[PDB]
This record gives sequence, structure tokens and C-alpha cells, in this order.
Amino acid sequence: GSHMVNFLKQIVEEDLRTGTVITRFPPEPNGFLHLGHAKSVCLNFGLAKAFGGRCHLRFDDTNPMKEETRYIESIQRDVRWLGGDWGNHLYYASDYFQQLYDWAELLIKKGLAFVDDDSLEEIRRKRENSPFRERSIEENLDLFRRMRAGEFEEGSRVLRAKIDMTHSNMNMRDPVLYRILKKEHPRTGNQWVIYPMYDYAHGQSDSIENITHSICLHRILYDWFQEKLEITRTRQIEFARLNVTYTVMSKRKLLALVTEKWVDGWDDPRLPTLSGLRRRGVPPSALRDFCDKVGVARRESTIKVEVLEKCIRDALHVVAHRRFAIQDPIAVTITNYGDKVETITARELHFSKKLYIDRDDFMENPPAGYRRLAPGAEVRLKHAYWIKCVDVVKDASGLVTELLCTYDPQTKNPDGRKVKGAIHWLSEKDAVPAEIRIFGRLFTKPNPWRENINKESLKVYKGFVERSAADSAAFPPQSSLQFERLGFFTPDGSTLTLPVFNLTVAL
Repeated sequence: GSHMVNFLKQIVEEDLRTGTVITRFPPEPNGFLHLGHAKSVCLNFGLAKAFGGRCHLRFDDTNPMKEETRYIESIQRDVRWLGGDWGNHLYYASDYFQQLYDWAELLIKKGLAFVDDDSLEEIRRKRENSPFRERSIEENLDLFRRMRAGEFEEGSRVLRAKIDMTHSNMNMRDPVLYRILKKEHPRTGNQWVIYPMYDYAHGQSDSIENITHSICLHRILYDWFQEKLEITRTRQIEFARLNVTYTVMSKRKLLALVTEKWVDGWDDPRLPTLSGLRRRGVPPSALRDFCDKVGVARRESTIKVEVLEKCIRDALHVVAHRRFAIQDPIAVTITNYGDKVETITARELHFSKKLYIDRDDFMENPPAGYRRLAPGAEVRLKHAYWIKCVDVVKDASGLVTELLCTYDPQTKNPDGRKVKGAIHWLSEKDAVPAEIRIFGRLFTKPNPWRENINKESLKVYKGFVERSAADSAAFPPQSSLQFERLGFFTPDGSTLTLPVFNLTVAL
């Protein structure tokens, strides 16, 4: 004793007294969200919900971003999909452009900011002092003012906080506050020609917004700005970026993967974007569950994809619908059945003279001790009878193209006895042409855009699907099918002709 249990309640009281809570999810509107953002989303929305508070949805559009509105839509989509609830209200860092500017003037007035004439080269080198650090307040302030006025040109001058070049912040060696960029803003138009850098704008945005718990790496700087400003303080909580084996999430590597056509679009199922995961057929709950099983941690680790796959598989398993599919068809004729077409309940499922099995389930010269079909051998057809293969017919190339099989009335079982293996199958009467896409891990090794990329990450088959599986009203573009003894599949869609299905996950 002297402790705990569902003393979630007590610590709820410590935070409650040590302060309603207000978090923010603040993506930049310059790119589709990925799995990492899911971790952030669960944390921020999660935390506000737990305390009956509010989580602001903020776009960090602190400089001109090309297709800002596209990303605003996409982000709202993905956050709703994940299950986050912001207000009815959208927040924008660009809304703070003036206040930010005013506060920057305050820094120069306190002798805590100066204008550096040295280049981006000279700066990324000398990080010792700028040659301009000891500029007077009057001169600094005037120079900044003219920077805003648009008198000097891109990169010629820059405004920097005046901290310690020595002190290993590490990013506390005179961080850049304002860069001069002569380009128009989606939202601010032509009103600004200098813009604030992420570090300068981030905590001040938090402050303006009365964010109580900011969840995001170093917060000496964040605290520094708030301290010296001296404005509403906001508690900065920092955790470790998400890392998953066989997976990359770097802006650069991802952009390469798309642009270089390694994958097909940002919503490709092999990609760890929320769009791609949604299209792969992963359900949002699997993701929420995954982000819970990853856990908080200040120290940087790496979760094995098997944890992800288990989350999505466990989720799919609860809500999938059993349906039959053949990816690499091979024909079976039942030699002792004749015509007539018997119904089976196991959804409409028939049994007839003409079936299909999957090629991987037959073998002409089987290893010793081999479940599954082979000449002379017998298998159980799931939800049906046992077939024995006697005779095979091959094409001109010697390729097996039809199996001749007797069956045996005595369905789900053994009358003898016997048994062995069971396989999936499809009656011709029930089959409809389909494109079955089998997706692998994007990469081949756990710790790689470093092209050690799975060249076999996508194999496409022209096969068959049980007719109700292509119902489209019954199974719309991200519903859950379990194609028996084949995997968890969703019908393909898009997250902005043959029926197409994606392998969402094995087993």
C-alpha cells in the first residue's frame, strides 16, 4: 500500500489542481499526415478528452505553403477518421503574424535579438559569434523594420535571438527568428515579406492560444521565449518520435518513394501515411490501439511492425466478413457430380461440378507429409465436401490447368475415418473476375530513401472473388473482408473495370 491502482483519478487531481486543459494538434499544412501524426493525435486529443477539455486543431502555416487548402482538407479528413474532435473552429499560426512581429520588436528592444548580415552558409558554419551581435538596439530595430518594409532581398539579412553561442542548447546558439521571403501566402496574401521560423512561432502560438499542455527536441528555447517575452507560460511535454521497423517516415524519403514511382501515389497501401493505411484497409481503431500499445517515452525507441500488424489483424478479426477468393486460379472438375447446383449456408454459397482452387494449394509432386491437394490425394473443401484428385490435364507448355476430382457426400468432417488438410475454393457459379493485390512490407530489412526496398512489395493477380464480395453496397471501398485461408482484404478505393481488392494484412 501507500500508493495506487485506478489512481489515474489522483493524478487527474494533481494536473487539475496544478493548473480546463487545452492541448493542440499543430501539423504544417504542407503534406499528408502519417503514422507519427497518429501518435500525436492520440496524445493531444486523448489528453483533452480525458480531462473533459479541448484540443485545438492548428495549422502551422508560418510561411508560404503551396497547396495549403488541399492539406487543410486532408488533415481534417485524417483527424476525423482517426476520431479526433477539435472544435467547430480551425486555428492558424498565420493569424498571429502581427503579434509575433510585435513580440520580435520587443526582443530587439530588450537587447535580446539582432539582425545578422551573414549568409546561411556563414551562419550554419559559425554555429562563433556573428560579426553583428553587438549592434545597437536602435540599429537592429531600424534594420528589422526595413526588412518588413521589403527593402532588402531574400537571405541577405536575418533576425536572430541573442542568446549564447557557447551554451550547447544545442539550438540556443542564436536561433533564427525571422527570414526574409518575397513570396505570397495562401492566407495572408501580400501582407508579409518576412516570416517567423518554426521555433520562434511555435511556443508563442501556444501562448496566444492559452494552450495548457503542449505535447511535441529541446524546450529550453521554448521556455526562453516565453520567459523573456514575458507572456502566458505553457507547459511543454516532449515525447519520442515514433519509429517502426521496415518503415520510413522522413519527409524526404517519402517524397522520393512517391516521386520516383516506388509506390503509386500518397494513398498507396505500402506507405505509412494515414491515407495509405486507410486505403490498405486498416481501420482507425487498430491505429488507436497501436498508438496505445506503443506508449509514452522520453527516450527514443523503435516499435517492430509486428506490433502494428497484430493491432490491425486483431481489429479486422472482430469485424471482418468471411468470403472466398482465388488469387491464382486453377480449375477443378468434379468427376462424379454431374449437373445441378446445391446451396450451402456457412451470404450465398453454392457447390457444383466446376470449382476453382488456388494454385499454391495443389502440387503435382508433393513432399512427403503434405496436407493440401496432389494427385492421388484428398482434401477437405471448407464448408463443403472432400475432393480427391485423380488425373490432371496440362496445356501445351506442360502447365497444369485443370484438376479432375471425385467428391464424397459426407460434408464437414469422416465416415471412414480420415481427414488431413482443408483448403479454400470457389464454385464457377459463385465466381466473379477480380484483381487481387498482394502487398508486402515496403522494405526488406528492419533498419534501413536508402533503396533496400522490397522489389516484390506489390504482386497483382487476375483471379476470382465470391460474388457477394463484389457487392459494393454490401462491401464499400474500405469495409473488411476475410478471404478465407488467404488474408484480410478490403475493396480498393481512394483517399483524396475489374473490382479490386487490397491485402490489408496476412493470416
